[PDB]
Amino acid sequence: SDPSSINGGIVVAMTGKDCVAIACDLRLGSQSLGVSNKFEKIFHYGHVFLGITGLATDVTTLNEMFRYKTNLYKLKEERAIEPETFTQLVSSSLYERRFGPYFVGPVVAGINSKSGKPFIAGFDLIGCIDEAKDFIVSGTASDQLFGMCESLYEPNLEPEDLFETISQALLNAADRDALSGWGAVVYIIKKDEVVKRYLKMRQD
Amino acid sequence: TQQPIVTGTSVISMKYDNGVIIAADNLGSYGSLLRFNGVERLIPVGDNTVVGISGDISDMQHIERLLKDLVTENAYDNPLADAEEALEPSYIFEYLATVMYQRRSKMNPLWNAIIVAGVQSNGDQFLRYVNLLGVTYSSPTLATGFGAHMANPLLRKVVDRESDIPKTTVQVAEEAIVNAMRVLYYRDARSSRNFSLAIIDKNTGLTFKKNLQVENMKWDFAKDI
Amino acid sequence: MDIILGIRVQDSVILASSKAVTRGISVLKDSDDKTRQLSPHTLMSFAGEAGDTVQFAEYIQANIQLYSIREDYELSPQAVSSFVRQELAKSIRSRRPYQVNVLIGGYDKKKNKPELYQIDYLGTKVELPYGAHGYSGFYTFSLLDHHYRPDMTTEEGLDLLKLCVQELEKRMPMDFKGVIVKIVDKDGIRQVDDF
Amino acid sequence: MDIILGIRVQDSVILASSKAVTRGISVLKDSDDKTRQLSPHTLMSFAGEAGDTVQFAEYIQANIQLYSIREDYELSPQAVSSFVRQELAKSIRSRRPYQVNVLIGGYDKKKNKPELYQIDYLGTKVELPYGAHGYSGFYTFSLLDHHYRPDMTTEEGLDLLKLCVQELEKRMPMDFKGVIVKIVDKDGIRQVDDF
Amino acid sequence: TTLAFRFQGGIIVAVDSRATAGNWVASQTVKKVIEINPFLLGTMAGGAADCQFWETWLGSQCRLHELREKERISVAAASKILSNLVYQYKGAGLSMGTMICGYTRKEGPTIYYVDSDGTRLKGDIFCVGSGQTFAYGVLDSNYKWDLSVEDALYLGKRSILAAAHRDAYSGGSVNLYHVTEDGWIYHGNHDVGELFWKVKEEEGSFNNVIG
Amino acid sequence: TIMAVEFDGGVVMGSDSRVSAGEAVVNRVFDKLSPLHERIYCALSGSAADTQAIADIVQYHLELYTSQYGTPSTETAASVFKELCYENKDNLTAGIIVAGYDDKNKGEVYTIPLGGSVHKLPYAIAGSGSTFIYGYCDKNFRENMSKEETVDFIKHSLSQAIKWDGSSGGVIRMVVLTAAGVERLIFYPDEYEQL
Amino acid sequence: TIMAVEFDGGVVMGSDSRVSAGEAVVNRVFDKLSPLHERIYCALSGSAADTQAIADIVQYHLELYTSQYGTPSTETAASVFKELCYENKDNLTAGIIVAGYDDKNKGEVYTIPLGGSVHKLPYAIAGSGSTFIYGYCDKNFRENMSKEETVDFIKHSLSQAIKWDGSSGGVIRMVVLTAAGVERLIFYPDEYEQL
Amino acid sequence: TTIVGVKFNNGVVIAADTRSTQGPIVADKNCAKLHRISPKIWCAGAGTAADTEAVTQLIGSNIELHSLYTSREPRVVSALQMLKQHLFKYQGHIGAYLIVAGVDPTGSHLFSIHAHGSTDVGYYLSLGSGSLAAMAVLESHWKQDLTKEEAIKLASDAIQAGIWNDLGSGSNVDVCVMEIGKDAEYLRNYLTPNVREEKQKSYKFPRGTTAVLKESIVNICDIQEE
Amino acid sequence: QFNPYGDNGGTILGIAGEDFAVLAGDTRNITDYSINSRYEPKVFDCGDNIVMSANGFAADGDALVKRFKNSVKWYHFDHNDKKLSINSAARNIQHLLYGKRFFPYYVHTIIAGLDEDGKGAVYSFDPVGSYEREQCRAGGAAASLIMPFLDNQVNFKNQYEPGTNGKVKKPLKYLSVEEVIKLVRDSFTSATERHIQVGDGLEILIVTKDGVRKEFYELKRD
Ligand SMILES: *C(=O)[C@H]1NC[C@@](C)(O)[C@](O)([C@H](CC2CCCCC2)NC(=O)[C@H](CCCC)NC(=O)[C@@H]2CC(F)(F)CN2C(=O)[C@H](C)NC(=O)CN=[N+]=N)O[C@@H]1C
Ligand SMILES: *C(=O)[C@H]1NC[C@@](C)(O)[C@](O)([C@H](CC2CCCCC2)NC(=O)[C@H](CCCC)NC(=O)[C@@H]2CC(F)(F)CN2C(=O)[C@H](C)NC(=O)CN=[N+]=N)O[C@@H]1C
Ligand SMILES: *C(=O)[C@H]1NC[C@@](C)(O)[C@](O)([C@H](CC2CCCCC2)NC(=O)[C@H](CCCC)NC(=O)[C@@H]2CC(F)(F)CN2C(=O)[C@H](C)NC(=O)CN=[N+]=N)O[C@@H]1C
Ligand SMILES: [Cl-]
Ligand SMILES: [Mg+2]
Ligand SMILES: [Mg+2]
Ligand SMILES: [Mg+2]
Ligand SMILES: [Mg+2]
Repeated sequence: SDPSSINGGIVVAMTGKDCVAIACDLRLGSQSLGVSNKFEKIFHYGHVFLGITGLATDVTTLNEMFRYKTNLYKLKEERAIEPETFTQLVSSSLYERRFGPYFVGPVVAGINSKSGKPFIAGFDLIGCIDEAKDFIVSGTASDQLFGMCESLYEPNLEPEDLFETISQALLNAADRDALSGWGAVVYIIKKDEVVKRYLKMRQD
Repeated sequence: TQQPIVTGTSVISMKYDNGVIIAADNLGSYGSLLRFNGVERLIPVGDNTVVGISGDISDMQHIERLLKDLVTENAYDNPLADAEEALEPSYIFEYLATVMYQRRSKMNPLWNAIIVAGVQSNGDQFLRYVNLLGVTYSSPTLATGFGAHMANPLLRKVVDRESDIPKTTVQVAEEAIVNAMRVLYYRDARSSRNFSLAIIDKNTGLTFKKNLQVENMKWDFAKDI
Repeated sequence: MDIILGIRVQDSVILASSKAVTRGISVLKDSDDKTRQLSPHTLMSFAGEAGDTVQFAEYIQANIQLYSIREDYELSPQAVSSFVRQELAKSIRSRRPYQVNVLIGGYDKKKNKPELYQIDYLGTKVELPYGAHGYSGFYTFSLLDHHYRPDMTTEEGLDLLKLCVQELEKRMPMDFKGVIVKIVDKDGIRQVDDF
Repeated sequence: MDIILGIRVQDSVILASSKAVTRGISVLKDSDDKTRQLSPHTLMSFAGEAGDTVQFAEYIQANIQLYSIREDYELSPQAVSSFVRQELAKSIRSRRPYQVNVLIGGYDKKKNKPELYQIDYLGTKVELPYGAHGYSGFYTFSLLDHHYRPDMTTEEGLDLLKLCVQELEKRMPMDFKGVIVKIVDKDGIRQVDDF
Repeated sequence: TTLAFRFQGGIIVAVDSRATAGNWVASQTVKKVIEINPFLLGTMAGGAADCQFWETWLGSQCRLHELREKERISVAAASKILSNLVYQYKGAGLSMGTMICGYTRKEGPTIYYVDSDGTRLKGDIFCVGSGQTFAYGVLDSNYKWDLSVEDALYLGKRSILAAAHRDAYSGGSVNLYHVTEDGWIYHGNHDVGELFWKVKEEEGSFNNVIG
Repeated sequence: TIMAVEFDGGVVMGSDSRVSAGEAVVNRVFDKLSPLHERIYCALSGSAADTQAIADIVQYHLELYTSQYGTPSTETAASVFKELCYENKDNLTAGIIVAGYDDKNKGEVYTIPLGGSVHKLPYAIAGSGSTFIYGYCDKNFRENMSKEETVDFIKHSLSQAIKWDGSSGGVIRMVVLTAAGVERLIFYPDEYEQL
Repeated sequence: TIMAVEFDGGVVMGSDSRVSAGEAVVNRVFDKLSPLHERIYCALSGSAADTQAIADIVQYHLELYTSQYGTPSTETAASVFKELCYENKDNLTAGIIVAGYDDKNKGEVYTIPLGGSVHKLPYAIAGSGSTFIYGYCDKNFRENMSKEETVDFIKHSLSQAIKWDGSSGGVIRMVVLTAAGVERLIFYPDEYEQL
Repeated sequence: TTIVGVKFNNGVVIAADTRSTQGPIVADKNCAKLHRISPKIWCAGAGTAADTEAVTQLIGSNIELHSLYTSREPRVVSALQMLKQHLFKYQGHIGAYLIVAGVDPTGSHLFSIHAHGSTDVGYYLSLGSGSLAAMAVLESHWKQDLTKEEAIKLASDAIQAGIWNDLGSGSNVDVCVMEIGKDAEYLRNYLTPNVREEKQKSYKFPRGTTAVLKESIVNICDIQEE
Repeated sequence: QFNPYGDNGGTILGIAGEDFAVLAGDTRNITDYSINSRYEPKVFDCGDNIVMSANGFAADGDALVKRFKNSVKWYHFDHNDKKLSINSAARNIQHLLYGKRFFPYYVHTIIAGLDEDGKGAVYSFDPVGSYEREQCRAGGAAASLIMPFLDNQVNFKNQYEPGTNGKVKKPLKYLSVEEVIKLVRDSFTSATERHIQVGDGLEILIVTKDGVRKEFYELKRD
């Protein structure tokens, strides 16, 4: 009944020293029933990464919508949208449906191509922006993700340390939610190279 | 299960160096009607305890009789009733807490919030709260209903932590309580100007002040708006 | 309604769909095909509310057949599924949403690969080696998790489905009057007339 | 409530009762006997809420067994049915009524006559040549109204029951997993093992 | 998810070890088999408190039976004490799904399903809880009477794993039991954390998952 | 608590200064008397939002009227309020008193309760506080009072309404509308409480 | 509409005479002043059934008190009402004024509102019609009035309450309680409407 | 949320706590509630965070355009009017509670606005979960003829009351001082009284600690020449 | 309608060591968005080297602790001053809670001490009396923030040996009292940051063969 917890799943993002990480579980359920082990929740438009939790139809629709919007942005601006600007585009786009919202918990992560500054941001379903320095969490195991992150996280982590921290924050958060897990992906993002890792986690 | 009918608003209280203070306005409200203008909501028990009651005034009058009936009963076959086997604040409190929790557990509560303020035999300050749910807590400052939102922030600027208590005099503590009662008059729609204040000091005993009034009110700025 | 299964094997996709149509305490029909050919290499099975099922099935069919004539070309299963999903995702915020769940089984003649898509009335799409809508999944998913292999032949695929229908005829409360089984491969769509 | 039939022919009463026990989405058992022998020549079938059905049937069985020892004598089918109706009639105005419907099939050794009694959970008793509880009746009453004859043998009453069970297997939404069938005649109570 | 089935070689009993508070996983290491005596097991599904309290109580009733009658209680009787107890409580909202599995000499190997609506059923196979359908799918499609003790133990373990995987409210580990004429034997705790991968590799199954 | 009284020299309007949200006083020194023209005032009671939104619109309607047809009659101001309050009665919680001084008709008082009816009266009371002073106002009002008498009658009346009504308090503001123009009076707790 | 006022000589009680069933007036000349003792009286407001039931029990208790302990204090009468009203607060709609005259304590007024609380006051007003006269009564009540001044104050106070309240009306009955004893007074519409 | 506004001799000051919350959880420990409608008109918001942010930006935009069309510094009464007619049109469904404060050619101004469209004038105002805590301090310590220094102190003390005594409020005190004839000065993290102490332990793990199934490189770049 | 339950907030934490146990709880008491106390003890020494906390509705928590404390007194009287063992304590508490199955105590209960072999014991209960022995348990408001951290930092979950690419799990070792207190303090610092109901004070009770010791730590008061 509560649309934000029919399909289940989680996204987390973190800033480090001249890098960011964004990670998500792979589950898609219909409540108790697991349906898919391959439902990725992290998409990318140029160098800007978007994670989306909540009702899966809306996850898909918003990804299709932001691909559309960033494609036209690039044809008219003759450059790739930057994380700060995309964040405003997500917030605008969600607030347009104020009285019929997309049941989603979006998370933006990426490095500014001109300032080299690592950037993350989260949103409620009507586009209120949360621009924490440290970390952003979203999904059915948000409570848990807040607990893991707030204890595990320290600033200015190197990409290979940050990978460990965000992986351990997601894994241990997911093992304590019935509607998350079933696999996980972590993106380590530097100014001009992006490593994608699939995690070994329990399949229950 | 009932609903409160005639009601009394905030009770406010704090510890100081040598005892406790408690105050409450003299109003019995009836929904939005300010019906009864001489209600006494501070009820002294012996010379070492004052009970302050907010909520249903019918349930308060009952609790007042329970306390009058507790004094009588403790004197029965008790040659030390005015000495070592006198009622303590902590005895009177624990009795009220027992009754409140039992009543809520029968789904038929005494629709009140209560603050027991007194000095023990050994001279220690006693200040404890209980309500219609049987929830109980102690703190250097305690207020009920509206007073929780507006009195505690002001009184906690004087006694923020236990270590502040011995640094707080009765004049400073009383000034803070008197000011708090003015702020509640400005801001609580079901408060009165007329209140009672009791001091329980481990040296000077129980001082009970009736018919106090909120004064030094600022209304001057009204003409400009 | 209630029984639509799909299993993608090596070189084909197999859709199995219940023959029962029940209104109230009567089974009105025991030979119902809960399927529509969208194009020669794409089949769609459907289950959900009375009326909505066929109105949605036939509507999608008519659009895909229109696209086929206009472009004298057959859309990929992926393209058809994306079209179908978006229709549902649009419906879910309509005055009266289409209450219909579909499996889309297609052979992609460009990639020479069978594909199964599972989409729910909200527009929730996933590509699966095997899928089911409603209660069936509660039995058949754990069953297939054990018995499935990616490199199974169509004959093994059909034996694996027989296992699924038997398990459903044993443990499901309602009588779904058997399944109609159809194979989508490189040579198109054919009905298995003995099951 | 599941399917329970009864039919009185010339010289016996026949009780057919479904074998399925279903809890949510699972058929937990497909071999359930929805019957207690009340005395050597009186059988009671039952259907309704889970627990209540067995608990009520066993309670009645104990009470009649008790009578039978005390009087060294078997109550007539008429007497047992009056007893059972009164318990249910007392039950409906209780704190938590027995949610059970029963058929009582009995051979009265005194009058040398088979007797079928239908009793609902309100204590509504009726003597009938055939009866049913729940949705079964909606098909079987009109069917038996056509075919049933008063002077039928036990073999004819079993063929007439195969008709009733086929119509239910054709037109009932639920899979009831067939019936256990029992015959109450002058020689007591026996089970047909093949049906 | 809990199962128990009769075969040539006695009874197999297998349960997961997950407790849920809605979508919150409360524990991964909880016990769902109570050892009533050396020849009697009870499975637990439903209200955590209802299952623990009324089943350790059943244990007390079974002990008092053997003192009073100088003889260990029949599975039929042990089950009917519980079904009569929950039947007393019907509509008060007890939530309990149990299998009373044991051996006695008069009965042979015996399983009774008992639930808080007051249903009591004898049978060869039962699966109980949120993931019973999952377990039922693997169990029903591999079950023969003439399984070896080794094969039955594995089919029981694998049927739970199946439900552990698909059902969001089953998981943690598999607790395994074999019941003979010589009583019950514990056959270990198998964390799904290691068992899923071992079973996937060795059996070539679970192809749905990213290997 | 709001009232208007028509006397010899003109008309007087009076109000308390309390805006409450439940039992919390949001503002204890609000001005509930709002000018519509130079010598036409309203006193607002009900929703803070609903009264303000309305009063803003009536300001605009009379500003436009003045530009086109010169000074509107107090009756005309009342009509604009009535028209808004009657046509929007399903979504308005607003009780309005309109007081004005022209030179032809002199002092006039109009009251607009919830329905959006209009009532021309020698004096009007309204708001939660008014209930407690119907008796006092009725026994104390006279026609053709002086300014000093009318300000006193209104001071005493609202003094009582503040005392008894939890939804009224603060200062008593008045506005005197005579040939001479507009005079603003304030009375503080210390002055009126000891009456 | 009911009130009691304590004056020099003794105490005076007064009431309207209206009993209504919704907007229908069931009786227009009812006596709501009921004797508890020889110089103790109660005024009844609320449910006709609840006020009568309670007044009969109080009367019974004070008749018993009189037998055993002699003439009871006015306080004691108030106390018996308080106890009934408080202990039965979840099934009573009754608001009671109790007035009496001892030779020690002289005039005494007690009010028991819906709570079951009890209040000693120089005068008390209650009933639906009381809301409109809080202003008037507060401004006009002095201590140590004469009998004739006290009768006037009540006649004026209740006339207003009858005039404004639809739930009040008919005659004003009063009961003057002094050392001389009990005087019963009545005032008709044509007397009090023209005040 | 705890927001206050306090008028003084030559201007108006506005203050807010820095905690944003999803139910009982804290999302942003150092959130900024102090928003800019025009260069010299700031407001602060409580209620639905999105709703207050949307409505600030929409009215900020329309005020910027109006200022250009009229060739005048924008006025607070204008921001006030636009806000109240928008919020009233939406009947409370836009859960925006704002203290609006500015300096303009007309002088210094201080207004509140509630989701239904009611507005409020005063010399001191408070809003949010913390509003009663703030108003207690304001009612106890506010006087006529406050200096700039006294009004900032009184504003921050009023936010502090909220930080300590209200669970809905916490972290730091943000201030903006709009003085007549001067640029607005926005003192982000003015007071910083809730710094987390050093943790007992580093939870930096050893690399290799996580189990990995598959690595790969992702192309973020566009398709390359040749 | 009268609601006989409320929520007094707060959070508690039980960790079992090799020859010790700790039961920690913040000292903040709240209702809605108001603070009732900054120091209202929630973790109680019950004698017999057992420490107990019932977090949730303080009225129900106080009532239960009181009834259990009484149960320990009546066990000494009825069984010749015999020491109530932790496993026996837990079973008694299951019966206390289940006694009120149809009008529950709204608390999450943790008890701690040593078992009869001197090893650290933690037992946790639901409201209606279901219970298990555990190495770790957080309860109350921030339970979801703290438990995952303890799965990771106490039972070394999702942690492998570097360069064993997931073949070998990090071996699960017993922790010093010094290392356990550090994980408790870090848990309540993290919990205070991200939860509005947790703060003011941390009170830890440490149970060894020598008895019950207390430690107190200030938390952020916002
Ligand atoms: C297989 O089908 C398994 N399904 C998983 C399962 C969790 O549904 C369950 O039925 C288990 C079996 C229990 C586990 C504990 C040991 C005895 C058997 N059931 C639960 O875990 C049970 C489901 C509750 C709803 C029926 N969980 C609870 O009762 C949980 C457990 C708890 F610890 F968290 C406490 N609790 C509550 O519901 C508590 C009493 N309530 C609240 O926290 C909310 N009240 N408030 N405020 O196992 C199958 C075997
Ligand atoms: C004399 O009879 C006065 N009694 C008080 C009164 C309520 O009848 C009132 O009408 C006042 C005065 C208004 C002040 C603004 C100018 C027009 C006159 N009315 C209110 O103060 C009004 C009452 C609501 C119910 C009658 N209060 C509010 O609108 C307050 C203002 C607000 F912002 F805070 C929001 N609010 C609310 O009532 C809303 C609905 N909020 C809530 O219900 C919960 N809290 N919040 N947000 O003056 C009489 C003349
Ligand atoms: C002054 O303030 C007076 N207000 C008038 C008053 C009528 O409200 C009343 O309270 C009187 C006082 C009683 C009269 C009886 C004798 C003792 C004093 N109350 C009633 O007349 C009473 C009002 C009920 C609502 C408070 N009326 C009834 O109970 C009448 C009597 C009845 F028989 F007719 C039945 N009945 C009902 O109310 C019945 C139950 N009908 C309904 O409730 C709804 N009917 N419809 N539609 O005196 C004040 C002192
Ligand atoms: Cl509002
Ligand atoms: Mg999980
Ligand atoms: Mg699972
Ligand atoms: Mg789907
Ligand atoms: Mg009248």
